[PDB]
Formats: sequence, C-alpha cells, structure tokens
Amino acid sequence: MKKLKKHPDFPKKPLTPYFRFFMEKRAKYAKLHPEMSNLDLTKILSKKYKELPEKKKMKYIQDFQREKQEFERNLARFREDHPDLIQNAKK
Repeated sequence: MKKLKKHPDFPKKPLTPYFRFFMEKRAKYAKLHPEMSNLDLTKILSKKYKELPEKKKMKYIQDFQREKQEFERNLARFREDHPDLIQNAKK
C-alpha cells in the first residue's frame, strides 16, 4: 500500500565498480557471445571482477565513492523523509 525506490534514505544513483566494468566491457561480450545470450558472459565478468586482488578495484571503487560522496553529500539532504515503509519497489 505504498511505493518506494532507492531514492529516499541513502540514495544510490551513481554506478558501481562492477557496473562501470561490466556495462563498459559488456559490448566485448555482446559481440563475442553470438551463440549465447548474456548469462554466459555475465558469469565470466562475475569471476574476473571478484578474482581481482582489489589492486585495480581501488580505482573503480574510488570512482564510485568519488561521486557517491559528493552526490549524497547534498543530495541525501532530501532523506529527511522519516516515514518509509519497506523500501523496495523492484517488482
């Protein structure tokens, strides 16, 4: 009996290191997975991204936190909305 997304209470507009890594090279899989769909490639990016020694992620996460920090800084100001029943309207 109420709608709600990831806008109120800790907004998550920016992208994640895995996103800027997946969505960025996804093209590399959409072009190399002619006999597949996307689940096959997706699994591939889930193995590499994790395997990463956090040596390169520190850069990505620093890119995700760089904006999420300045964004949520003044953007989160709208989080004043205390009343928020079950925040999850993703079907």
